[PDB]
Amino acid sequence: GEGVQQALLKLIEGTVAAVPPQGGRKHPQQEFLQVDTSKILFICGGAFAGLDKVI
Amino acid sequence: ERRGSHLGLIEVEKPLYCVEPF
Amino acid sequence: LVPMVIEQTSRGERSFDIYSRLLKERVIFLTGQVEDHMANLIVAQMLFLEAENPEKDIYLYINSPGGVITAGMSIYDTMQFIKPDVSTICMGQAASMGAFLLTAGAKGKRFCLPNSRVMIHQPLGGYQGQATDIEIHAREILKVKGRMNELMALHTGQSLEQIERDTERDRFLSAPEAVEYGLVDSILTHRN
Amino acid sequence: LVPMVIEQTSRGERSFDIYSRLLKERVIFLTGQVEDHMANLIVAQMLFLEAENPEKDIYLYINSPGGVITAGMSIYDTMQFIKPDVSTICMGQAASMGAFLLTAGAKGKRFCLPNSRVMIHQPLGGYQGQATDIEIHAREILKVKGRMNELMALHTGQSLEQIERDTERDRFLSAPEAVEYGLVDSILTHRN
Amino acid sequence: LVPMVIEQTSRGERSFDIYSRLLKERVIFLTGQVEDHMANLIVAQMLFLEAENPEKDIYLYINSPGGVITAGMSIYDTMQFIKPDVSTICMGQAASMGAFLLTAGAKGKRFCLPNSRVMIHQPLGGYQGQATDIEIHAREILKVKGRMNELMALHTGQSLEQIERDTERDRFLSAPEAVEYGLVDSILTHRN
Amino acid sequence: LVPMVIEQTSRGERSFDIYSRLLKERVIFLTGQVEDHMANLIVAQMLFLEAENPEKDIYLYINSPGGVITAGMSIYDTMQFIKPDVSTICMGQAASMGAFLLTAGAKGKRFCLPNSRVMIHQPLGGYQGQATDIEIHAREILKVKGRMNELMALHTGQSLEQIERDTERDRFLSAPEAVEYGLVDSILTHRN
Repeated sequence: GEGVQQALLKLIEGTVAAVPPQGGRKHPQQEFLQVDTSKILFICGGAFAGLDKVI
Repeated sequence: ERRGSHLGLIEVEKPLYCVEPF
Repeated sequence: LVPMVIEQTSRGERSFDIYSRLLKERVIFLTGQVEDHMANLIVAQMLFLEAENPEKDIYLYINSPGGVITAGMSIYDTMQFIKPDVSTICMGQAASMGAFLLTAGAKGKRFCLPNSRVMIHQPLGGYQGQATDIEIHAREILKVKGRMNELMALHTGQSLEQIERDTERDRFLSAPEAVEYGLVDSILTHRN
Repeated sequence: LVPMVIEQTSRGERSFDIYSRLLKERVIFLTGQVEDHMANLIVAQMLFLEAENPEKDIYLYINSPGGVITAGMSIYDTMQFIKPDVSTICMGQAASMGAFLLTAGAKGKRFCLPNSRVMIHQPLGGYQGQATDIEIHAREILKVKGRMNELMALHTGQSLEQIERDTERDRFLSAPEAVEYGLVDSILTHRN
Repeated sequence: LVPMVIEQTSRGERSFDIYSRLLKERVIFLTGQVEDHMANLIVAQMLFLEAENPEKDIYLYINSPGGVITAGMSIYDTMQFIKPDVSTICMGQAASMGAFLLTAGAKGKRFCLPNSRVMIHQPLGGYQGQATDIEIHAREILKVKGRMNELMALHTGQSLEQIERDTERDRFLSAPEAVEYGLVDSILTHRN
Repeated sequence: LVPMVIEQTSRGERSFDIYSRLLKERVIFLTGQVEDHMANLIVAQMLFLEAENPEKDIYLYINSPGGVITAGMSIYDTMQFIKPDVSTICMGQAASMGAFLLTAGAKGKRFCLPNSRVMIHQPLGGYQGQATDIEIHAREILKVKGRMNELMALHTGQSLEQIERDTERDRFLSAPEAVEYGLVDSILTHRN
């Protein structure tokens, strides 16, 4: 829960993440592809069952 | 170099249940 | 007010009553005047204990001034029926009914505290009505008197004649004296 | 109404009654008239604490005006049987059974508050019936007096003759005076 | 019916009793006649609060009409024994024992409401039986009278002669008058 | 017997009794005869409420056929002590002590329903014993009568002479008549 929210605070805003080595034809492993998530739109969907009462 | 990596555990708690005379 | 105690195990913490906690340890309390409501409660405890472990002994603490004969016999029959041995411990006082249930414990597992007091006497009773009805109840109580003495002699190891003469009136027996009579086997003084 | 208190532990906070909370600290309360029902409750508490820690002392508060003798001989036998020393603190009043249960504590672990009152008298009884039965009951009450008088002499250090001359009639003793007879050892006035 | 309240804390919300809720704030209620049962409850509450933090003063409200002197001295001895200062507040009424426990509070921490009433009188008692027994009880209650007066003079500061003279008959004192007599130090009228 | 209600909260919902639910909304009920036990309970409620919000008002619904004077004064002092204003509403009946606690509310916050009866009379008491003791008790009750009249004149605004002559005997007042005297400030008939 909260732990995942604390990990997205910089992914949703922007940071240089360390992508896992590879899932394709990339030969090296230590490459640890560096991508900037500061121009990546992030939609988030949920059902929030119970929020109606809070409101 | 072949090296293993450990992973944390669930970290479950031990709840208590109280019993009364009736 | 009965206090609440805690039992620590690798299942979770559980709060128990002082009396309920001791029930888990095969300990049953027999306190106050013997009657049908408390007798049925003790009977239920005995049947429940033998289900958990029918081999382990069941401890019965007796501190009572006596009670109804029918209620006591319910406990006596239940004790001699269940497979596990019933260990009787006398603390305080043990009257006619309390003494009968005390000596009814397993041979060699009857204990008494050093300052405990024991009393034995013939059963009491009475009936008001027609003469014909009195004879019916008079013979019934007499049968009980003889039946109780026979059982008392069996457990105490004495003769039926000695029991009748001694139980004619109130007879007070201390812990050391009860051992000679046969109502108990040993006396507990200190935890060795 | 008994207030409920909370205790903070590693596992979490738990709510217990004031008396139960003090029970965890090996503190037993003896209040009101002594009877079989309350006596068994105290006996259960003593046995439970012994199993938890048979080497830690037990504290027994005594604010009772007296009661049944048999009820008080079970507690006494239970205190002398268990291994841990049972400390006794007189709080306000200690009558015959309370004082008998106050001097029976472990030597060196008996206390009496500065404004506490201790009273010692001889056993009271009575019986209605035939002369033959009166004699039986009379002899028994005379044995309890001698038995209790001897136990007090052992725990106080006074001669049996003195106990017989001091318990014939009600004898009120203040905390400073109890220290001179042997019922208690020291007086608690402040923390340090 | 006793209302139930909820306390919001860092760990969450806990539902306590109105009386138990105030116990967490070092507040104890002394209401009704003084007896052994309620006295032991107050004693337990004081000891529990001392263990938590023996540096913060304890508040004891007094709206009692009096009671036995044995159970009252148990509370008095506990108040002077514990390290923290017990602040007494007179609410409504303070009788003989209620006023002895009000003046027995920490100096400078004794308060009384403006419309509170205080009454002080000598001890009451009596006994039936042989003249010899009456002599024993007569001298004992007299010692209590002299002892209570001595303690009353200590806290109030008045001479023992004045206390004895004023205690012969029932003496009613209002909140302002009690301040001059030494029973209390200040009067609480409005917050701040 | 007492119904239970639920309070929907953002986190979830908790169950409360009807009386404790209203306590959360700063509403206290004063029902039945006034005595020390219920009076101290009301005192605790008032103190607890001012801690949560020392600025919000407190509502006290009064329906009682009078009671003890000492117990009532404990409530009066508590109301005048706490910072928040206490609003008093009379429902059905208001007797001598109930009316004193009704008029003791904050100015402009003393209401009463249209179909309500209010009674005011001088205190009543008695004492059996020696002439000297009777004289002492007579002066005490007389002082109480004067003090009660003085406080009533303060809140109502009437002269002391008027109160003395009016309260000499039972005086029944309705909601409109109570406004003229000064016991209340307004009458509630319909919402808004």
